[PDB]
Amino acid sequence: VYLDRKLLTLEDKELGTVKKGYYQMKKVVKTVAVKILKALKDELLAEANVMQQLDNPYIVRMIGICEAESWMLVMEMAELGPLNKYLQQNRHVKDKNIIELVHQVSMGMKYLEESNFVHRDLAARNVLLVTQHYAKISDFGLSKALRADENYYKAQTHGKWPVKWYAPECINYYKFSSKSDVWSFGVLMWEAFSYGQKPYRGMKGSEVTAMLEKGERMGCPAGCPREMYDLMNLCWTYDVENRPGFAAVELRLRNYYYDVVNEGHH
Ligand SMILES: C[C@H](N)CNc1cnc(C(N)=O)c(-c2cc3ccccc3[nH]2)n1
Repeated sequence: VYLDRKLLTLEDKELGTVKKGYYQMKKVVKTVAVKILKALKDELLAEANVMQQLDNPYIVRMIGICEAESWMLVMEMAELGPLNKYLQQNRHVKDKNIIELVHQVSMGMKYLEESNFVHRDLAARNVLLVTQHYAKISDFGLSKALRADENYYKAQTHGKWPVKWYAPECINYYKFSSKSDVWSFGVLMWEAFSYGQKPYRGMKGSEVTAMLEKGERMGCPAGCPREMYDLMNLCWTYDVENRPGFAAVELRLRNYYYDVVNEGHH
């Protein structure tokens, strides 16, 4: 897990801090994305501690950590960057391609759920593209390994939270589970089918909580298939017990994606 600073070459430019670099492996040279930490040390180490336990094709892999000028978390590079920014710049991306990418995110989330980790920041800015047809989930800084005896994480205080992606129980009871990640996944789907537009446009967090308590939900994005909007609405089931888990979500997306692939061949 501990990398050698001499084997890392960083580029001056800023991706997001997040910088591009190259790391000398056993033989090949690997292009990497590096989170630079310019309490804060413990936070980066806890993110690294989560990433080291994960191994899935739809999750960003951690190469390791390095303590040099600053603490650094070295990851595989997802060359095309965040999904929301990619879709904002590529409005030609087809609905079939969007379904493909959100289905890949659901496969990564089905694995995270099976692994009993809660992501707690699942949003389109935290889905990175390796290619136009390959998405990976990133940004595990708020993530938690669930206790062996519970299916949720209880936050102690309401911090600097991405409220627009949070389920009502996160806001009302501070409870985070794989089902609250499903609610966030519904918002991510809405962002993806909206080509990276921000959700709940022009609304404050308190207005969003009020809207959702009234049983109101964001409308269908232009050109979004009805089956995908119905799945977003299912993710936005108010009551946690009746909301689907990722196995049910991934299955729905998988079958729909096969239907669209079939329609494409016809
Ligand atoms: C906004 C993001 N949620 C910030 N965090 C991360 C994490 N990991 C990466 C990576 N592992 O490629 C990137 C990343 C950002 C980026 C931007 C342009 C091109 C490639 C890029 N890679 N950004």
